[PDB]
Amino acid sequence: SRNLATNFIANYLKLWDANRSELMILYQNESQFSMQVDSSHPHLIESGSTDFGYYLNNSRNLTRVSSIKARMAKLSIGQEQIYKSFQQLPKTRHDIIATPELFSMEVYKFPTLNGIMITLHGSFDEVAQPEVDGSASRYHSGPKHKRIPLSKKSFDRTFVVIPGSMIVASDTLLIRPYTSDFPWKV
Amino acid sequence: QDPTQQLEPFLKRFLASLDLLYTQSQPFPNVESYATQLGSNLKRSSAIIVNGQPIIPSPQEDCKLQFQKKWLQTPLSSHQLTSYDGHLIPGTGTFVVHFSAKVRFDQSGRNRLGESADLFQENNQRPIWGSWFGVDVNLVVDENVMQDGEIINSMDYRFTYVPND
Repeated sequence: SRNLATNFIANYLKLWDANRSELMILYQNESQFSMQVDSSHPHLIESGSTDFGYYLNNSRNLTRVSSIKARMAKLSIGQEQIYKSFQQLPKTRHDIIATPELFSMEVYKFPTLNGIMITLHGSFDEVAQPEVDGSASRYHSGPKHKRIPLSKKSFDRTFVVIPGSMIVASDTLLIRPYTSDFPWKV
Repeated sequence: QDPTQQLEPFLKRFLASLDLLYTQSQPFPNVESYATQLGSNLKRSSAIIVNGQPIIPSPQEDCKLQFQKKWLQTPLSSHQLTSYDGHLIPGTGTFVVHFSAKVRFDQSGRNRLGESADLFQENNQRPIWGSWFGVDVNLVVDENVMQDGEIINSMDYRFTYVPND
Protein backbone atom coordinates (compact mmCIF):
# COMPACT_ATOMS: atom_id res chain seq x y z
CA SER A 1 0.00 0.00 0.00
CA ARG A 2 2.89 2.35 0.85
CA ASN A 3 4.66 1.22 -2.34
CA LEU A 4 1.45 1.27 -4.43
CA ALA A 5 0.98 4.93 -3.39
CA THR A 6 4.60 5.91 -4.04
CA ASN A 7 4.23 4.58 -7.59
CA PHE A 8 0.84 6.24 -8.12
CA ILE A 9 2.26 9.62 -7.04
CA ALA A 10 5.47 9.19 -9.08
CA ASN A 11 3.59 8.50 -12.33
CA TYR A 12 0.89 11.08 -11.53
CA LEU A 13 3.39 13.91 -11.09
CA LYS A 14 5.41 12.94 -14.16
CA LEU A 15 2.27 13.43 -16.30
CA TRP A 16 0.99 16.40 -14.25
CA ASP A 17 4.19 18.21 -15.26
CA ALA A 18 4.22 16.77 -18.83
CA ASN A 19 0.86 15.88 -20.42
CA ARG A 20 -2.24 16.23 -18.22
CA SER A 21 -4.53 14.69 -20.86
CA GLU A 22 -2.77 11.36 -20.15
CA LEU A 23 -4.10 11.39 -16.56
CA MET A 24 -7.78 11.46 -17.60
CA ILE A 25 -8.11 7.66 -17.74
CA LEU A 26 -7.93 7.77 -13.90
CA TYR A 27 -11.17 9.74 -13.70
CA GLN A 28 -14.72 8.52 -14.38
CA ASN A 29 -18.22 10.09 -14.59
CA GLU A 30 -18.77 10.34 -10.82
CA SER A 31 -15.19 11.49 -10.04
CA GLN A 32 -14.69 14.89 -8.37
CA PHE A 33 -11.95 17.54 -8.46
CA SER A 34 -11.67 20.95 -6.90
CA MET A 35 -8.86 23.36 -6.07
CA GLN A 36 -8.75 25.80 -3.12
CA VAL A 37 -6.41 28.74 -2.38
CA ASP A 38 -5.29 29.54 1.19
CA SER A 39 -3.58 32.93 0.87
CA SER A 40 -3.30 33.27 4.66
CA HIS A 41 -1.31 30.08 5.22
CA PRO A 42 1.81 30.41 7.40
CA HIS A 43 5.19 30.29 5.70
CA LEU A 44 8.79 31.48 6.12
CA ILE A 45 9.09 35.11 5.06
CA GLU A 46 12.56 35.72 3.54
CA SER A 47 9.20 40.96 -3.74
CA GLY A 48 5.97 41.19 -1.74
CA SER A 49 3.08 38.79 -1.14
CA THR A 50 2.32 35.86 -3.46
CA ASP A 51 0.25 36.70 -6.52
CA PHE A 52 -2.50 34.04 -6.78
CA GLY A 53 -4.03 35.57 -9.97
CA TYR A 54 -4.21 32.34 -12.02
CA TYR A 55 -5.91 30.45 -9.15
CA LEU A 56 -8.39 32.84 -7.54
CA ASN A 57 -11.35 32.65 -9.93
CA ASN A 58 -11.44 28.86 -9.69
CA SER A 59 -10.63 28.60 -5.96
CA ARG A 60 -13.20 26.58 -4.00
CA ASN A 61 -12.16 27.89 -0.59
CA LEU A 62 -15.62 27.41 0.83
CA THR A 63 -15.10 29.88 3.70
CA ARG A 64 -14.86 32.63 1.04
CA VAL A 65 -17.53 31.55 -1.49
CA SER A 66 -21.11 31.78 -0.14
CA SER A 67 -23.52 31.59 -3.12
CA ILE A 68 -24.63 28.09 -4.11
CA LYS A 69 -24.09 28.89 -7.79
CA ALA A 70 -20.42 29.74 -7.27
CA ARG A 71 -19.86 26.81 -4.87
CA MET A 72 -21.05 24.29 -7.45
CA ALA A 73 -19.41 26.03 -10.45
CA LYS A 74 -15.96 25.51 -8.84
CA LEU A 75 -16.51 21.77 -8.44
CA SER A 76 -15.58 19.60 -11.45
CA ILE A 77 -17.41 16.28 -12.00
CA GLY A 78 -16.44 13.76 -14.69
CA GLN A 79 -13.50 13.67 -17.10
CA GLU A 80 -14.50 16.64 -19.29
CA GLN A 81 -15.02 19.16 -16.49
CA ILE A 82 -11.94 17.94 -14.61
CA TYR A 83 -9.71 18.14 -17.69
CA LYS A 84 -10.89 21.74 -18.23
CA SER A 85 -9.93 22.60 -14.62
CA PHE A 86 -6.50 21.01 -15.15
CA GLN A 87 -5.93 23.17 -18.27
CA GLN A 88 -6.47 26.34 -16.20
CA LEU A 89 -3.77 25.56 -13.63
CA PRO A 90 -0.23 26.86 -14.36
CA LYS A 91 2.21 24.31 -15.82
CA THR A 92 4.57 22.88 -13.22
CA ARG A 93 7.63 20.94 -12.28
CA HIS A 94 7.60 18.91 -9.06
CA ASP A 95 11.19 17.85 -8.35
CA ILE A 96 10.23 14.51 -6.76
CA ILE A 97 12.83 12.29 -8.50
CA ALA A 98 15.86 14.48 -7.73
CA THR A 99 14.62 15.93 -4.43
CA PRO A 100 11.99 13.59 -2.91
CA GLU A 101 12.82 15.10 0.50
CA LEU A 102 10.82 18.28 -0.32
CA PHE A 103 7.72 16.10 0.03
CA SER A 104 5.79 14.31 2.76
CA MET A 105 2.98 11.80 2.33
CA GLU A 106 0.40 9.84 4.34
CA VAL A 107 -1.38 6.75 2.98
CA TYR A 108 -4.15 4.83 4.76
CA LYS A 109 -7.46 2.98 4.24
CA PHE A 110 -10.70 4.66 3.19
CA PRO A 111 -13.60 3.18 5.28
CA THR A 112 -15.62 1.78 2.30
CA LEU A 113 -15.22 0.65 -1.33
CA ASN A 114 -11.82 -0.93 -0.55
CA GLY A 115 -10.19 2.44 -1.28
CA ILE A 116 -7.06 4.16 -0.03
CA MET A 117 -6.39 7.80 0.88
CA ILE A 118 -3.19 9.40 -0.40
CA THR A 119 -2.20 12.89 0.78
CA LEU A 120 0.92 14.61 -0.58
CA HIS A 121 2.51 17.81 0.79
CA GLY A 122 5.25 19.84 -0.85
CA SER A 123 6.11 22.57 -3.36
CA PHE A 124 6.45 23.17 -7.11
CA ASP A 125 7.87 25.60 -9.65
CA GLU A 126 5.58 27.21 -12.19
CA VAL A 127 7.25 26.91 -15.61
CA ALA A 128 4.54 28.39 -17.86
CA GLN A 129 1.12 30.07 -17.93
CA PRO A 130 -1.87 27.68 -18.01
CA GLU A 131 -3.03 26.37 -21.38
CA VAL A 132 -6.38 28.10 -20.75
CA ASP A 133 -6.47 31.45 -18.90
CA GLY A 134 -9.06 31.14 -16.13
CA SER A 135 -7.99 34.28 -14.22
CA ALA A 136 -10.69 36.86 -15.12
CA SER A 137 -5.41 38.96 -26.36
CA ARG A 138 -3.12 37.14 -28.80
CA TYR A 139 -0.83 35.83 -26.00
CA HIS A 140 -3.68 34.17 -24.01
CA SER A 141 -7.40 33.28 -24.19
CA GLY A 142 -10.17 35.26 -22.49
CA PRO A 143 -10.28 38.99 -21.62
CA LYS A 144 -7.20 41.23 -21.62
CA HIS A 145 -5.18 41.73 -18.41
CA LYS A 146 -1.61 42.56 -17.34
CA ARG A 147 0.92 39.71 -17.10
CA ILE A 148 0.52 37.52 -13.96
CA PRO A 149 3.90 36.44 -12.52
CA LEU A 150 4.87 32.79 -12.24
CA SER A 151 6.30 31.71 -8.87
CA LYS A 152 6.84 28.74 -6.60
CA LYS A 153 3.86 27.59 -4.53
CA SER A 154 3.46 25.12 -1.67
CA PHE A 155 0.55 22.69 -1.71
CA ASP A 156 -1.29 19.69 -0.33
CA ARG A 157 -3.21 17.22 -2.48
CA THR A 158 -5.56 14.41 -1.41
CA PHE A 159 -6.67 11.50 -3.60
CA VAL A 160 -9.27 8.84 -2.79
CA VAL A 161 -8.26 5.93 -5.06
CA ILE A 162 -10.54 2.90 -5.64
CA PRO A 163 -10.40 -0.41 -7.61
CA GLY A 164 -13.27 0.55 -9.95
CA SER A 165 -7.53 -0.58 -12.64
CA MET A 166 -7.19 2.53 -10.44
CA ILE A 167 -9.92 5.21 -10.33
CA VAL A 168 -9.54 8.58 -8.59
CA ALA A 169 -12.93 9.07 -6.92
CA SER A 170 -11.99 12.39 -5.26
CA ASP A 171 -9.11 14.82 -5.77
CA THR A 172 -8.61 18.06 -3.75
CA LEU A 173 -5.69 20.42 -4.39
CA LEU A 174 -4.81 23.15 -1.89
CA ILE A 175 -2.55 26.01 -3.08
CA ARG A 176 -0.68 28.22 -0.58
CA PRO A 177 2.40 30.49 -0.30
CA TYR A 178 5.75 28.78 -0.85
CA THR A 179 7.62 27.92 2.31
CA SER A 180 11.30 26.99 2.00
CA ASP A 181 11.11 25.87 5.63
CA PHE A 182 8.87 22.95 6.63
CA PRO A 183 8.89 20.35 9.45
CA TRP A 184 10.10 17.36 7.35
CA LYS A 185 13.05 19.33 5.90
CA VAL A 186 16.58 17.83 5.58
CA GLN B 1 -23.19 24.12 -1.70
CA ASP B 2 -26.17 21.98 -1.26
CA PRO B 3 -24.40 19.44 0.96
CA THR B 4 -21.22 21.35 2.04
CA GLN B 5 -22.92 24.25 3.85
CA GLN B 6 -23.12 22.47 7.21
CA LEU B 7 -19.41 21.57 7.02
CA GLU B 8 -18.20 25.04 8.13
CA PRO B 9 -20.08 25.14 11.50
CA PHE B 10 -19.01 21.53 12.08
CA LEU B 11 -15.36 22.36 11.42
CA LYS B 12 -15.47 25.39 13.70
CA ARG B 13 -17.06 23.28 16.50
CA PHE B 14 -14.44 20.54 16.09
CA LEU B 15 -11.54 23.06 16.22
CA ALA B 16 -13.10 24.82 19.25
CA SER B 17 -13.15 21.41 21.02
CA LEU B 18 -9.37 21.11 20.49
CA ASP B 19 -8.96 24.66 21.86
CA LEU B 20 -11.18 24.16 24.93
CA LEU B 21 -10.41 26.42 27.89
CA TYR B 22 -10.59 24.48 31.18
CA THR B 23 -13.11 25.90 33.71
CA GLN B 24 -13.93 25.16 37.36
CA SER B 25 -13.53 25.30 44.21
CA GLN B 26 -11.84 21.87 44.43
CA PRO B 27 -8.31 20.62 45.24
CA PHE B 28 -7.54 18.74 41.98
CA PRO B 29 -8.76 19.47 38.43
CA ASN B 30 -11.40 17.37 36.65
CA VAL B 31 -9.00 15.90 34.09
CA GLU B 32 -11.25 13.26 32.53
CA SER B 33 -14.33 15.49 32.03
CA TYR B 34 -12.09 18.05 30.29
CA ALA B 35 -10.04 15.60 28.18
CA THR B 36 -13.01 13.59 26.86
CA GLN B 37 -14.39 16.83 25.34
CA LEU B 38 -11.19 17.27 23.30
CA GLY B 39 -11.89 16.34 19.65
CA SER B 40 -15.13 14.72 20.82
CA ASN B 41 -16.50 14.38 17.25
CA LEU B 42 -13.91 11.63 16.72
CA LYS B 43 -15.23 8.05 16.73
CA ARG B 44 -13.78 5.65 19.31
CA SER B 45 -11.92 3.61 16.67
CA SER B 46 -11.19 6.38 14.17
CA ALA B 47 -7.93 6.24 12.23
CA ILE B 48 -5.74 9.10 13.51
CA ILE B 49 -2.37 10.28 12.11
CA VAL B 50 -0.46 13.26 13.55
CA ASN B 51 2.57 14.51 11.56
CA GLY B 52 2.83 11.17 9.75
CA GLN B 53 2.75 9.05 12.90
CA PRO B 54 -0.37 6.88 13.39
CA ILE B 55 -2.00 6.31 16.76
CA ILE B 56 -1.85 2.56 17.47
CA PRO B 57 -4.81 1.11 19.42
CA SER B 58 -3.99 -1.11 22.42
CA PRO B 59 -6.46 -3.55 24.05
CA GLN B 60 -6.55 -1.15 27.03
CA GLU B 61 -7.05 2.17 25.13
CA ASP B 62 -8.85 2.88 21.82
CA CYS B 63 -7.54 5.47 19.31
CA LYS B 64 -9.78 8.34 20.44
CA LEU B 65 -8.73 7.95 24.10
CA GLN B 66 -5.04 7.81 23.17
CA PHE B 67 -5.40 10.96 21.06
CA GLN B 68 -7.21 12.82 23.86
CA LYS B 69 -4.50 11.96 26.42
CA LYS B 70 -1.76 13.15 24.03
CA TRP B 71 -3.68 16.30 23.03
CA LEU B 72 -4.24 17.03 26.76
CA GLN B 73 -0.44 17.39 27.13
CA THR B 74 -0.16 20.16 24.50
CA PRO B 75 -0.30 23.78 25.67
CA LEU B 76 -3.60 25.53 25.07
CA SER B 77 -4.20 25.90 21.34
CA SER B 78 -6.03 28.43 19.19
CA HIS B 79 -6.90 27.30 15.61
CA GLN B 80 -8.13 29.61 12.89
CA LEU B 81 -9.88 27.88 9.98
CA THR B 82 -8.43 29.37 6.75
CA SER B 83 -9.81 27.17 3.94
CA TYR B 84 -11.95 24.13 3.40
CA ASP B 85 -13.34 22.06 0.59
CA GLY B 86 -15.38 18.84 0.65
CA HIS B 87 -16.61 16.07 -1.66
CA LEU B 88 -19.59 13.81 -0.95
CA ILE B 89 -18.45 10.50 -2.39
CA PRO B 90 -21.37 8.51 -3.89
CA GLY B 91 -22.17 5.10 -2.38
CA THR B 92 -20.08 5.73 0.77
CA GLY B 93 -22.29 7.75 3.12
CA THR B 94 -19.22 9.97 3.75
CA PHE B 95 -17.61 13.31 2.95
CA VAL B 96 -13.95 13.75 2.35
CA VAL B 97 -13.08 17.14 3.87
CA HIS B 98 -9.71 18.78 3.17
CA PHE B 99 -9.12 21.90 5.24
CA SER B 100 -6.30 24.16 6.31
CA ALA B 101 -5.79 26.18 9.45
CA LYS B 102 -3.27 28.24 11.35
CA VAL B 103 -2.70 27.32 15.01
CA ARG B 104 -0.82 29.00 17.84
CA PHE B 105 -0.03 27.88 21.35
CA ASP B 106 0.07 29.35 24.86
CA GLN B 107 3.70 30.24 25.75
CA SER B 108 2.95 31.12 29.39
CA GLY B 109 4.32 27.85 30.82
CA ARG B 110 0.92 26.77 32.17
CA ASN B 111 -0.61 23.50 30.95
CA ARG B 112 -4.30 23.18 29.92
CA LEU B 113 -5.31 22.84 33.61
CA GLY B 114 -3.63 26.16 34.53
CA GLU B 115 -0.56 24.67 36.21
CA SER B 116 3.13 25.32 35.63
CA ALA B 117 6.09 23.02 36.23
CA ASP B 118 8.30 25.81 37.58
CA LEU B 119 9.06 24.70 41.16
CA PHE B 120 12.84 24.63 40.82
CA GLN B 121 13.21 27.61 38.44
CA GLU B 122 13.70 31.27 39.43
CA ASN B 123 10.32 32.91 38.75
CA ASN B 124 -4.97 37.66 35.86
CA GLN B 125 -3.34 34.80 33.91
CA ARG B 126 -4.29 35.12 30.23
CA PRO B 127 -2.65 32.88 27.59
CA ILE B 128 0.34 34.39 25.76
CA TRP B 129 0.06 33.22 22.15
CA GLY B 130 3.15 32.30 20.15
CA SER B 131 3.65 32.46 16.39
CA TRP B 132 1.38 30.79 13.85
CA PHE B 133 1.95 27.18 12.82
CA GLY B 134 0.45 26.04 9.49
CA VAL B 135 -1.79 22.96 9.45
CA ASP B 136 -3.26 20.75 6.71
CA VAL B 137 -6.05 18.39 7.85
CA ASN B 138 -8.00 15.67 6.07
CA LEU B 139 -11.18 14.16 7.56
CA VAL B 140 -13.54 11.41 6.45
CA VAL B 141 -16.85 12.23 8.13
CA ASP B 142 -20.37 10.80 8.12
CA GLU B 143 -22.71 12.49 5.64
CA ASN B 144 -25.12 13.48 8.42
CA VAL B 145 -22.98 16.32 9.75
CA MET B 146 -25.75 18.26 11.55
CA GLN B 147 -25.17 15.92 14.51
CA ASP B 148 -22.26 16.79 16.75
CA GLY B 149 -21.73 13.29 18.00
CA GLU B 150 -19.07 10.82 16.93
CA ILE B 151 -18.97 11.28 13.14
CA ILE B 152 -15.27 11.43 12.13
CA ASN B 153 -13.96 8.10 10.73
CA SER B 154 -10.39 9.30 10.15
CA MET B 155 -8.21 12.36 10.72
CA ASP B 156 -4.82 13.15 9.25
CA TYR B 157 -3.38 16.23 10.98
CA ARG B 158 -0.13 17.63 9.56
CA PHE B 159 1.97 20.70 10.46
CA THR B 160 3.05 22.35 7.18
CA TYR B 161 5.13 25.05 8.87
CA VAL B 162 6.59 25.37 12.39
CA PRO B 163 8.00 28.77 13.44
CA ASN B 164 11.39 28.99 15.20
CA ASP B 165 10.02 28.79 18.80
